[PDB]
Amino acid sequence: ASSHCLWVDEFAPRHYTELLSDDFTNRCLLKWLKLWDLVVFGHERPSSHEQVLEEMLEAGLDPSQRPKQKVALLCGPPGLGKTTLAHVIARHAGYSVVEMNASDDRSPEVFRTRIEAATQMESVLGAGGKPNCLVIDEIDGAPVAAINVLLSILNRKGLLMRPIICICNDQFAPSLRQLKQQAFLLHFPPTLPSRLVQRLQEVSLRQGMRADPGVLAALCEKTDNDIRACINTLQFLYSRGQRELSVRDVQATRVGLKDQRRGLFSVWQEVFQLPRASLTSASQRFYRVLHAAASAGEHEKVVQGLFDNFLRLRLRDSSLGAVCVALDWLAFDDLLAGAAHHSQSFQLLRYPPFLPVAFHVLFASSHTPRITFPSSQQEAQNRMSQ
Amino acid sequence: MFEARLVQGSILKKVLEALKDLINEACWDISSSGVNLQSMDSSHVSLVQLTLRSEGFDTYRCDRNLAMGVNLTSMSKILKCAGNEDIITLRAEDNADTLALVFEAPNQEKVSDYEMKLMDLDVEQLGIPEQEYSCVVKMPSGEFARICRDLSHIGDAVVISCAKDGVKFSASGELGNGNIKLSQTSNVDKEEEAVTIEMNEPVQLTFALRYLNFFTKATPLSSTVTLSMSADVPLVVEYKIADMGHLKYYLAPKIEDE
Amino acid sequence: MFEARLVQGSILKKVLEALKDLINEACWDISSSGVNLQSMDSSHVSLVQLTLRSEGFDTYRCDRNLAMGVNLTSMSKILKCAGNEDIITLRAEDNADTLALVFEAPNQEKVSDYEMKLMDLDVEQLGIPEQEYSCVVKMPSGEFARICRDLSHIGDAVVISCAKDGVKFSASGELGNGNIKLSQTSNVDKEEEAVTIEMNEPVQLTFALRYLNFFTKATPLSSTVTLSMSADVPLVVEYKIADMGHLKYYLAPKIEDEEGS
Amino acid sequence: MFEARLVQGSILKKVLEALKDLINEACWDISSSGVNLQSMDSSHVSLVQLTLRSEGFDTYRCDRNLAMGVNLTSMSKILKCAGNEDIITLRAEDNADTLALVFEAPNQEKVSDYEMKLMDLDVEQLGIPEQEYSCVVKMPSGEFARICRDLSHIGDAVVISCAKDGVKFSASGELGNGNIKLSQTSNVDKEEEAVTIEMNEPVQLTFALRYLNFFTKATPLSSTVTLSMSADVPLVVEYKIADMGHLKYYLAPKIEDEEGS
Amino acid sequence: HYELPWVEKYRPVKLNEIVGNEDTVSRLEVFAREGNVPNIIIAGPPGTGKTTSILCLARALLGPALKDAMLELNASNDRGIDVVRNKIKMFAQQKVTLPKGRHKIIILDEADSMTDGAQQALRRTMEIYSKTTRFALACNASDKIIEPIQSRCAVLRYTKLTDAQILTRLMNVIEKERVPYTDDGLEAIIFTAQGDMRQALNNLQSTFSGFGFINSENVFKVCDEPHPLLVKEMIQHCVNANIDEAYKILAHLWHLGYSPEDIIGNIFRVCKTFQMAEYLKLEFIKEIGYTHMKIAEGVNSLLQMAGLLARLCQKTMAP
Amino acid sequence: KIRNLPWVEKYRPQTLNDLISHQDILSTIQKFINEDRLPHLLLYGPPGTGKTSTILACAKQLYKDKEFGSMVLELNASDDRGIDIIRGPILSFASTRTIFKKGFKLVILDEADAMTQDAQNALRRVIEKFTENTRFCLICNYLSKIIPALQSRCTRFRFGPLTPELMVPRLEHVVEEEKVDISEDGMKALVTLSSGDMRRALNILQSTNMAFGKVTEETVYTCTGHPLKSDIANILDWMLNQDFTTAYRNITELKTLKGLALHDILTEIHLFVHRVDFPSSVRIHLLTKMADIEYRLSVGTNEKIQLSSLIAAFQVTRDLIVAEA
DNA sequence: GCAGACACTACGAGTACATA
DNA sequence: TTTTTTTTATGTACTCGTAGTGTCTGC
Ligand SMILES: Nc1ncnc2c1ncn2[C@@H]1O[C@H](COP(=O)(O)OP(=O)(O)OP(O)(O)=S)[C@@H](O)[C@H]1O
Ligand SMILES: Nc1ncnc2c1ncn2[C@@H]1O[C@H](COP(=O)(O)OP(=O)(O)OP(O)(O)=S)[C@@H](O)[C@H]1O
Ligand SMILES: Nc1ncnc2c1ncn2[C@@H]1O[C@H](COP(=O)(O)OP(=O)(O)OP(O)(O)=S)[C@@H](O)[C@H]1O
Ligand SMILES: [Mg+2]
Ligand SMILES: [Mg+2]
Ligand SMILES: [Mg+2]
Repeated sequence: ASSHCLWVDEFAPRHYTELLSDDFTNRCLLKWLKLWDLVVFGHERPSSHEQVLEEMLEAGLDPSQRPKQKVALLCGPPGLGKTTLAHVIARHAGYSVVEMNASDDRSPEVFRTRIEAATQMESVLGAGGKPNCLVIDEIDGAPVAAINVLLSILNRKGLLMRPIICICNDQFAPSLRQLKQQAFLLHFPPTLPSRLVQRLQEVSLRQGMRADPGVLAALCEKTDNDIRACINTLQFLYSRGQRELSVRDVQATRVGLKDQRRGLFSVWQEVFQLPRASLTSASQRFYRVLHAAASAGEHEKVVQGLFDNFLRLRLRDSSLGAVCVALDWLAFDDLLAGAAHHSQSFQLLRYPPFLPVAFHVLFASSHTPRITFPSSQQEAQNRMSQ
Repeated sequence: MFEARLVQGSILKKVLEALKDLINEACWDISSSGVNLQSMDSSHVSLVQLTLRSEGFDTYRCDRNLAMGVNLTSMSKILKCAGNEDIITLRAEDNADTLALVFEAPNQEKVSDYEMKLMDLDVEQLGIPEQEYSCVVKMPSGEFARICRDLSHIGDAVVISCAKDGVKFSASGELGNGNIKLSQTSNVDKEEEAVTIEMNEPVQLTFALRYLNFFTKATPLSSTVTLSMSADVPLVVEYKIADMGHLKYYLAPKIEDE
Repeated sequence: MFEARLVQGSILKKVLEALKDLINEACWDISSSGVNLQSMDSSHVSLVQLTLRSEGFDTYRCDRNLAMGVNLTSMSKILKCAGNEDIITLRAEDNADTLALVFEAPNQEKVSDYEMKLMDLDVEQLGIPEQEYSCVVKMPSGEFARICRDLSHIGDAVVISCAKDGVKFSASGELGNGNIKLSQTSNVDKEEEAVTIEMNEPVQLTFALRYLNFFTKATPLSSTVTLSMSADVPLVVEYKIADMGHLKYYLAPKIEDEEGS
Repeated sequence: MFEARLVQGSILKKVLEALKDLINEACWDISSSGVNLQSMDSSHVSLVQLTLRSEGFDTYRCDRNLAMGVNLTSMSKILKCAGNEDIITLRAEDNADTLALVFEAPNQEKVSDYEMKLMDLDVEQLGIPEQEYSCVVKMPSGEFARICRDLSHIGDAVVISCAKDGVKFSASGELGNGNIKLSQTSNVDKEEEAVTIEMNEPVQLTFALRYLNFFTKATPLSSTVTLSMSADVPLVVEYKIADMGHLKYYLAPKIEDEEGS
Repeated sequence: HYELPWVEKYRPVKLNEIVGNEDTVSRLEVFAREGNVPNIIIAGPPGTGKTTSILCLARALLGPALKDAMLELNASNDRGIDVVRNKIKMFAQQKVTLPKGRHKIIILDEADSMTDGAQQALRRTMEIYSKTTRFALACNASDKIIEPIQSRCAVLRYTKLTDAQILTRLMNVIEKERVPYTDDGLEAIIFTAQGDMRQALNNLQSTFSGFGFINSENVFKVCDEPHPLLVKEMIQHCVNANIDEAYKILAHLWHLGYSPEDIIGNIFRVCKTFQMAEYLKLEFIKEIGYTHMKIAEGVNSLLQMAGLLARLCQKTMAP
Repeated sequence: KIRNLPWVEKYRPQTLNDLISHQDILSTIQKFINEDRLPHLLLYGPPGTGKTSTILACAKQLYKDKEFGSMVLELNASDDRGIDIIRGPILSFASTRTIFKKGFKLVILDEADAMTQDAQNALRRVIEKFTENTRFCLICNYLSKIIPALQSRCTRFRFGPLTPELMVPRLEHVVEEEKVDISEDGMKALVTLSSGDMRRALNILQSTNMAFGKVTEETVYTCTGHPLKSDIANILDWMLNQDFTTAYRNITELKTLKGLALHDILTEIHLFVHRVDFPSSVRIHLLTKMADIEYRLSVGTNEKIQLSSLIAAFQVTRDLIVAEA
């Protein structure tokens, strides 16, 4: 059934040796699942961010023959294979995958009975039945009470006897604060371009069509190290009319370009640091900074970070004119927020997106600034309330 | 072309409220011997095996082997408009996406033709569950549903231990402890209330309460329930129906025994 | 001066609980012949005509005709506190705005005068065509309410078809098709349960389910409901109260498009 | 040391949801004759008296006269887990600052105890005068629940008068007034429906709607409701909780506004 | 029967009648011929033909199985957290027989109105049942659609229509409708349309119904010249500190009946993409927002707009 | 019969011939009605130009009085127009047929700028899907508050301001039917102070007829309180010719005697500055200064100090203008 | 005939955001 | 290679929990 399936599903990994993630993360998830064998399978033998994960794997066991980390949280951007690695590792270690998604009801009672059904009884087949591995995709979309139910069933001293894998897209969600102090925190780096280009070459060669690796590297840089977006874009651009991909088709913006939710630190880095050396025009940098700062979201946090980070730079304006007009711009934003929240005229919120591009124009430097998270306004408000 | 003319609509009514929340789907396997449903929970907890033979219906016609992947909640709105004493014509075409149910439920000539969109699932195969059960007993159905409701008042799990005197049911909770001891009740006029003991190697296991009560939802459907359980092998309740077929259930025990 | 008097209060309760979630305001048209009410719903899709005879009242006097706009959300909270074997009094002066709703409690001792405030919504008189219908069907109201509830489970809009053999109800919904066809069920001991066909031309129209179940709340009013249908003029759900008058309903068909293929 | 045993668990499942929204604390005063509860709101508008005698308890042991205070927020969540026809036992030590509440089954091996922190509240007894009123009447409980919900759809303040013909309930608002006068229903089979008038001086006063509607969810506690009020004395609503004691309510009159142009 | 307007009567029924974005429409034609289309999101300006392309592709792929193997959902439907869980998912699992290379198509038009949680719940039903069903989404602002949904599709982007692409379909509609015309009137129709084919058909039908002939002054009698093309020249006059011509254009736009909110909004949109210095653009935007605060609080006259123009002229002469 | 109504509602153009100004737009709309091809309309413009009256005349011409309730669903900002209404009553009205007589329906949405973006986004496929059965008319004053999809779906007619040449005969008809004595300068004052708005012209005419009984330029400028052109010219002459104390005394004497307000003085002075051949820098400074004064009068400020600042804004530039030479 | 159980809709409550 | 929290004042929309309540079953 070659014409009945998507290319992401046809070329999907089924074994461990054809995964495309970072190798460390795969070893860490496999070694985390392989130490669960003492309590589940009843067998003693199975057969920086690096140092903390390598120390915590060999940290020993608590007096319940179970790991000190009871769930594993898989964080990263979309399109790397977190669900694929979780399913492949669970099927590799003899477990049976139980899928939790955002398409379920996810009410606290439904969450509680489904975790208690998945984890607290064995298989119906009896001997030879594979144990149940709970995989919870999109845990960041779950409510606060669902995470509270999960932590309540995590800390029963009715003990948890089965592993749980949690997959999220953003670790800094307010609903996953407590989970990060109890989970096996696995951070996903973006995929390497060499392995990605080689896998796209295998995908194109198995479909009998040619694409040189320059245009594949251009597609990799355009789609942000995304396997799913690049394979879908190759499926749209190939079709059956032509076999050789052109560079101008990928360099065109009409197909495969998606809006990317930029992080706060990436936005602050692009505002305070000039791009290293076409792209030297200042208007292009103006539009790029404005578009990515608008596409990041959470405008108040960006304003707080710009307020807390613009005085720590190596400022070349010794006359403090740039600092004065930056404070004028911040007061202009504050006046606009007050006028929008006072007169119920919310059409005044098109201008405070131009505050980060004003800070980028004022404080464009070629140095490497150390941007810290904003906290002075929040601690000031807490202290004032106290 | 497949046709199944069930002589009473009460028996197909009482099947489905037992397995309403229990299974998310119904897989009617269609054969010349009869209907077959080897359904399985996605969390590998409970298994439902249902088989009604061809001679128990008003008529039965089958051309070739067929399977009905059927949404179970979508079926349940048909039986809310069905009757207790009526003829039900469960029919389907050979290569089609529909499943029709024709009946005259309110006994007022009202020919109701309710169609159902089929759904396709993956073809998982469970051949034969092994039956080497050490402990088999027979119990009345109506007494089994009451004691499952009695232990549902206080606790959240039942410890079930078979013994030569009888099956012992125990539960614990913060409110209190519910416990009864089964005795030999064969000295009664009713033959269904008698408990028969043909067991050896007594075992003690723990089972969930939310799955045990819905096993006993179809207790007016059959008079006698056969309990089968042993070590490292799931508990079986068995609903031997009078004429058209039989129903059995499976239930994996809890990890934390006793 | 206007002084109407309901012989039992259960007749007014069943009328205004059928228009509670359906109609916007009660526009009572008052004359010597009786009390009329011809107002559309909020969505301008359904039309309700209610005519109560003066002979069904206890005493009825009307010196001059009035147009009586009364808000129904405030009106429907007074029939909650009304008995069913009880006396309902309706009063209206010549040039006032108060509307005395005088009745007795279920404890059956006390006068209970409740007042309304009249509204000034002018409304152009909607002309009922009074044309012949190509499908006239007599059917019990309990059976018409039951299969409207069963069809709301399956679909959103129901295909209603009538012919020589009988009426036919089809609901092409999410879970599939639900087809109910009933005919010639007059061979029973009761006289209310009867399906009779009067006219010949076979029509097919699709209607919204949210208004058909709204119209069937007048089941305690009449034992048998007349269904009038044709190709152009809409569907009529006709309740005839035994000793009070009649309740007349209209419901426009939906727009359907055939596939080009 | 305080330990008491109840006959039914539905007494606390009918008395304690009534004060879910009136008072912010539950102060129980221990005496040899029985328990006493006298509390006020934060608005100082309604006073509640609850006196349950010691003769009806299954057991009663008392040595000293103390004063304990119980909060409402944790208490209301506990009683939903409790039963209806069970027995409710309580425990409180002399030096412990934690009242024990047990709602075990009448035939059970184990108990269920949901204790709460005793709130150290410093309140004083204002002292009801218990003077002779102007009107004392008896009313049904379930009928009083309907007529308090009756006037909630009209306005926000109601007027209760009580003359020699009967007790007049009025509710004037922007919609329309509603007048209710219970009188002379002694010719019934039940002794519950006997509405009698005992005294004679007529008094017209205005009382707030919300606090009467907060009272009338405790109506199946008693059979009849006795209503006592005077010209300047606050309105007294009397409940008699079976054979174990009685309950008294107090409403100060609602402040009437001015009239202008 | 009632005659349809030319926007909906002359909707293309095949993929070869759709003009503009020739490579994307050609690839959609190839997919419609062969089959096995992937999940597709089409983004672009209004009136480009995203709904037309999606419906033509679905009609060519499915054909006679249209009424049972296509689920169309719009913003007029609910599409909440319950509709995705019980309606998209049940239709995705639903068995429909189809020829090889053909799948069920779930059309989610106007996906910007879809909530964030519903799009989060849409992901796993999109990935699991992709063997049987496919998705086709249409949107105007692609930033409202979340990133995991956009990663699951080939996000196609439509550009604004070229004047020749509008002109070819204008020839088509004119020769099936027998409309007398001149060349300058059709350039006026194209100028009034501004990349919008709906506006082109609406203005052509209005000019044909009102006058019966397409010249320039017949078009401009009922249609209007576009507003920000004058605002660009007036902002350019404000750049060279020429207050007289800027006030002339401002007074011409004021006597045409434009509200101060619309004028200041088009001023801000013109100054967003204008070609000047970056710091001058930033202080211009700050001045525009400061004037828009006074417009929003209640005072909105010609004097405030002239004061804004004078302050914008002052910003150039104040380094 | 005589009726107690305001003159802006007693004299309403019930037919399309009684409207005065937008002749080409109304001819196109009448040709749309006569050929049974009326599309989705978008009537936008300044207030008082006749957008509600146009669609009310269209609804009265299309449908008779015995069937008006079955064809027109008129919803404005006074009714709740949430997304429940768009997914509920509006969708059920659009997707159904007519009860009495076969024909196309009309959904009039007055004050469509006040609708939320969710309702406007839900309105798109109701317009597009059921365009054969019903037509939607959106009437707004601000086109920026309507999403571009709704602007694409509906053909737009800009109901611009009413020019005083064609606005005269409607006022003459109202005068003749109301038995009002009016001079030529009174009609000129009406069409000048109205400024493309027939509602406030009729309001000014009714208020002047009640206040004085006659409509003259003196009576209109007394009842409205507007300053005359000669007094604004005198104020400009005083601000450009004499010193601070004498011009302040003259303008304060004029404002005390006539009871003038500074807002109308600022408006007419702003109109007279662009006519006077000023230098560019002087005009820029004057425009910024009067913008500052007119902003300052929107709060609890003293009007005398703002009048002194208004004089000051010209006393600053007197020396600059003279030394420019 | 009346007590218990079932789903049904109305209502209270918490949260997010509103621009190009 | 670096992550907490409730303020802005309405209006509206979404989502979820809860509570009367009509109706069905049974001895
Ligand atoms: N080595 C590989 N070669 C080809 N395709 C792959 C490979 N690994 C994964 N994929 C495909 O790429 C996708 C991997 O993403 P998923 O694991 O499904 O979701 P995810 O990567 O966790 O991101 P989100 O947040 O769920 S959208 C799937 O469609 C896989 O079929
Ligand atoms: N590329 C095109 N070629 C031909 N006709 C077109 C084209 N685009 C639009 N039209 C016409 O305009 C009508 C509306 O087009 P739509 O597809 O609805 O616009 P759209 O791209 O969906 O924009 P939105 O986001 O829905 S407002 C169609 O029925 C056609 O008559
Ligand atoms: N073109 C016109 N011809 C004649 N009288 C007019 C005209 N425009 C307005 N009027 C008068 O002004 C009154 C109000 O007109 P409307 O149609 O309500 O104005 P409008 O266009 O609705 O403006 P808005 O935006 O709704 S305040 C009418 O009743 C007429 O008396
Ligand atoms: Mg995933
Ligand atoms: Mg569209
Ligand atoms: Mg208007």
